[PDB]
Amino acid sequence: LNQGVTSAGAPLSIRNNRMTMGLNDGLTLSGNNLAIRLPGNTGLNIQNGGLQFRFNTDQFQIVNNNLTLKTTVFDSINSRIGAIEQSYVASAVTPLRLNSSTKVLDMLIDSSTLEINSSGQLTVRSTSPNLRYPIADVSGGIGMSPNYRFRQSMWIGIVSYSGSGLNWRVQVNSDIFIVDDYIHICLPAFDGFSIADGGDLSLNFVTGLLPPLLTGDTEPAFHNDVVTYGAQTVAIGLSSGGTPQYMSKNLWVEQWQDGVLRLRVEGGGSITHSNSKWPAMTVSYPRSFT
Amino acid sequence: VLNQGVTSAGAPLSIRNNRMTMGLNDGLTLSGNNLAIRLPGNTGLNIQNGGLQFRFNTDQFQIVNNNLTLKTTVFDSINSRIGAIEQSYVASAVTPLRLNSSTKVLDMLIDSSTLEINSSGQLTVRSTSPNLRYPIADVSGGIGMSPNYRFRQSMWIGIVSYSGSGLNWRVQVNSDIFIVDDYIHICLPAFDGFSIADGGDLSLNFVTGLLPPLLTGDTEPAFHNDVVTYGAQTVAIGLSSGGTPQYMSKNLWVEQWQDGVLRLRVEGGGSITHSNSKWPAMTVSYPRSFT
Amino acid sequence: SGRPVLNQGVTSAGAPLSIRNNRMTMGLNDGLTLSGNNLAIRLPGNTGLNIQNGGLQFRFNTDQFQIVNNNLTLKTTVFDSINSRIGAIEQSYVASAVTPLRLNSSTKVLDMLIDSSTLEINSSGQLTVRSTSPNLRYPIADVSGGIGMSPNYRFRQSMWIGIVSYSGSGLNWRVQVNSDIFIVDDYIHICLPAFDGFSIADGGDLSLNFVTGLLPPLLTGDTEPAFHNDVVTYGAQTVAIGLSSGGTPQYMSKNLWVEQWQDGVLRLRVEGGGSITHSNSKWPAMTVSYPRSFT
Ligand SMILES: CC(=O)N[C@H]1[C@H]([C@H](O)[C@H](O)CO)O[C@@](O[C@H]2[C@@H](O)[C@@H](CO)O[C@@H](O[C@H]3[C@H](O)[C@@H](O)[C@H](O)O[C@@H]3CO)[C@@H]2O)(C(=O)O)C[C@@H]1O
Ligand SMILES: CC(=O)N[C@H]1[C@H]([C@H](O)[C@H](O)CO)O[C@@](O[C@H]2[C@@H](O)[C@@H](CO)O[C@@H](O[C@H]3[C@H](O)[C@@H](O)[C@H](O)O[C@@H]3CO)[C@@H]2O)(C(=O)O)C[C@@H]1O
Ligand SMILES: CC(=O)N[C@H]1[C@H]([C@H](O)[C@H](O)CO)O[C@@](O[C@H]2[C@@H](O)[C@@H](CO)O[C@@H](O[C@H]3[C@H](O)[C@@H](O)[C@H](O)O[C@@H]3CO)[C@@H]2O)(C(=O)O)C[C@@H]1O
Repeated sequence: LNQGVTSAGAPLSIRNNRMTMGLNDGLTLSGNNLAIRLPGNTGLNIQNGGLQFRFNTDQFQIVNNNLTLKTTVFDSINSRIGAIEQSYVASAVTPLRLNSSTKVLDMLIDSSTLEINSSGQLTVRSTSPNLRYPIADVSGGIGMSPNYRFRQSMWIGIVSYSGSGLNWRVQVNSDIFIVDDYIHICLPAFDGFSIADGGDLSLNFVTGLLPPLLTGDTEPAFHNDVVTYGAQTVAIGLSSGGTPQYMSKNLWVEQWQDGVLRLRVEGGGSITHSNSKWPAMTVSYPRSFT
Repeated sequence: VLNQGVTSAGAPLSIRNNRMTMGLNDGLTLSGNNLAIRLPGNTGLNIQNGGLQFRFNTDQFQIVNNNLTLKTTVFDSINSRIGAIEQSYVASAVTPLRLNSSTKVLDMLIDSSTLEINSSGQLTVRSTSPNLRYPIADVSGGIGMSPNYRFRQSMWIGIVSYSGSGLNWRVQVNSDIFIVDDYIHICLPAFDGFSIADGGDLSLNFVTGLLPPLLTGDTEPAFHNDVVTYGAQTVAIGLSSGGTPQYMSKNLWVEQWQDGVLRLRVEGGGSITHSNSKWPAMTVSYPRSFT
Repeated sequence: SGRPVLNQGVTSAGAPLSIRNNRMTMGLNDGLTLSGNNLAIRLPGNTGLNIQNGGLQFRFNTDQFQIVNNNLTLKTTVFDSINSRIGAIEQSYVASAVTPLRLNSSTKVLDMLIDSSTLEINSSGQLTVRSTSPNLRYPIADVSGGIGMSPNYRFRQSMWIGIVSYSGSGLNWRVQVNSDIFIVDDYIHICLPAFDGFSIADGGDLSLNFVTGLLPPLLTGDTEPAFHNDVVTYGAQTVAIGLSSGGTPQYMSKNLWVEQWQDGVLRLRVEGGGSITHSNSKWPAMTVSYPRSFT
């Protein structure tokens, strides 16, 4: 006659009419009750009536009872990356050059045509103009060489007369003026001897020109052509030791040959005479150039 | 006196034929003879440190307010890389620099009339010739003075006409013509003519007789057709009736150019009765018109 | 056994077991519950915990998380998209610039420094060379857009209305003349008209006072010779002057030249050719030229 408990299955056990329960770590006594033991704080908690897992709600969420990352935890990142992607420089076209390693951007330039200003600005390399005399640099700009516009010199030499067997020479001191493309030889008045109706007066430029003027500087632009250039009247006083009679003769530049300028002197009739008084005469003609 | 004790039990305990047993669902099991929590596999749960704990990579996660939270260090590398780019990078380009945001290509806009890219990828200014106006011209590569302006020679073969006080006559002559800088020089030779008046005109007809490429217009003075007294000078003219000429000192000047005809005034110095005149060679010069 | 009270079966129990009126029960905290007749772990809601595979398991997205050494670990693939997008930018991007290229690191704006005098940005936004007027010096000048010769240098005309004064061995007098003036290249030409004067000597001076009488744009200084105030024998020529005392003129072939310009007065020398007794002089028209001073 017994209706009590005389044996028990694990985790229950009986000793001397007293029953106890064996518990592994994880299960514990809480007051009079059996409880799940959760040491420390590892995201597990007894709450809302049972065992739950706890997670930051800004970083995590539960989807089909699975722990899942909140898609927003990445938004800040993708936002910053999308900001750069939408508009940035990845490649550069010449003259632009991009070193993909040091990520430095520079530009290729021709050093003969372009340069870098002290203030880092791109400037066109200034160049001096290529000029040919009489065009020249005048106080910094493209101008006309002063030497072309006016050059003064001097000739101290021999004038020779020759006509119909009559011959004689005189020495003159003469200013020379070169102005643009003309030379002017300013012969002074002088005395000579008999002259023919027609004859030539020769200026020997082979010697007597003041340095640095040279014989070749007196060559006409028509070189050694025979011309009738600069024709004019000259009044020459003819006498035989008394009052001279003035004859109106015709004079022109006739020919330059090897540094000797020949002038023709003819016309106006003549008289018997032994001496001639010549006026100052300026003789001009276009000058040779290179 | 018998104390017979427990005779019934409530779930999860039950008694049958004097034996008590405890029923268990999955999750609860026996570890020997002790009650235990069942954790199949490896899902982050473990019995450790006295009980049930959740396990996590300590470099990626931390526990804050007993809440599983992402450790910030996890993003440190991402934040450093993006920050390194953000601090300095090109997002926009100002002209002439151009940025195509859809291809990430940076190029530059250049005017192809003044600039270009050479064979070595360098930016170079186009070579350009100076813009020059005659008589300034290119002389052997440089900016110089046109040789043609400095000296040009031609020739006129034509008629000089005298006119004075009902006297008229003509003489065919040839004459070299020299144009030098802004002057023209017409080099007439000596010639014989007929009776002249005390005062009168000598006219050169340039409408014909000029040697190509010279044209009539090239003989126009810089003062055009105004009446002037230019290049006044003395000319001795021999007058006679067949005998020995008597030379009159007359006064000659350029008076007017009209329709290709250059008129020279010739007057002064007196006159005598005569039928013939011996004219000296005369050079006529004046500043010449230009464009 | 003299024991006054005999215990049979189970008469007491340790917590969590308890006995009331011969019934044994189990006390349970939240987290433990009854599923039918069985003890069960209670998992309220859905928080990643589940009874499955025979026990208590934790559930996680298998694309985002993984288990290493029974630890919850972030699956490395979840940052792959981010690491590639960033890396793509890294391999090639402009971080810095070298002058004249200029990058504002704070606005992400790239531009280029240029000289405003030698370079410009045209209408179509291109970089173009600034068209610049060449540095010229008169008489070289701009002529309809090209480097040319100033028309003013090539030919300029005016007039002098003034006094010509004769002086010579006591004989002196003056006459008013209107004279065209032409300046051509580096020369000045004074075109004196014919005029009448009084007694002249064998040698004498004819002076032109340019201090007054010049018509603008000409000024006195414009008549200075290129040889300044040197005494010269320039442009020497023959001039026939008619001498008389009321009757028939006798024409003397005299010799005239430009001799000296001083303080705006151009002095011409007139000598030679003999002379006679006379009270009147009939001068011809005479053009006087010389090279002109410049700057
Ligand atoms: C996630 C968590 O909170 N874990 C706790 C656990 C769980 O709450 C428990 O395992 C669920 O069954 O408990 C831990 O022990 C604490 C717990 O027993 C409570 C119960 O009241 O007492 C805490 O300290 C008490 C202490 O008993 C008193 O003497 C003291 O005067 O007051 C304290 C509280 O103010 C226990 O420490 C555990 O280790 O299992 C603590 C975990 O953090
Ligand atoms: C995270 C982890 O380590 N999971 C283990 C678990 C847990 O450690 C365990 O549930 C905590 O209580 O153990 C696992 O292996 C056990 C499992 O096969 C059970 C099934 O009943 O048997 C266990 O051996 C027991 C056995 O059941 C008893 O008869 C014996 O008297 O005691 C043994 C020791 O407790 C295994 O250890 C599991 O699957 O639950 C393996 C997981 O990896
Ligand atoms: C993570 C999870 O699944 N949580 C469940 C839990 C766990 O399954 C359980 O605690 C583990 O032991 O169960 C919850 O209760 C549900 C559970 O008891 C089932 C058992 O079959 O019944 C559900 O009630 C339903 C029932 O299924 C229907 O037959 C009935 O007609 O309607 C009821 C609902 O009105 C329980 O909801 C729990 O809260 O512990 C539910 C969790 O979501």
